[PDB]
Amino acid sequence: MEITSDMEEDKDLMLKLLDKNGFVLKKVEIYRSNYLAILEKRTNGIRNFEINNNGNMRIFGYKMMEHHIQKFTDIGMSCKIAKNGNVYLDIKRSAENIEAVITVASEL
Repeated sequence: MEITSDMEEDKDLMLKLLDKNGFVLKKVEIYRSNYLAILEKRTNGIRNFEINNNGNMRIFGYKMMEHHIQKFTDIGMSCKIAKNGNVYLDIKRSAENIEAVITVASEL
């Protein structure tokens, strides 16, 4: 795996905020050099929060509510809804964005 120091720092912040807001994690994986925080208790369609080596923080979900998606795009996240209903929300990694993203996910 090729995990950078920035990724570790970003993942640490992500985990800190996920714990703060009561998101229960089954585990965190390092897969294809990406960090995946896998939710044990899926909420509002969200399956995992990710810190990817491509520079983005991503939310992987399934059949999320449109008005929920709107709150994420409202803070700068890009969104792609697949034919199967899977939703991919992306935004560039930064302390500010990680904080903003988790805050929104917590107020859903």
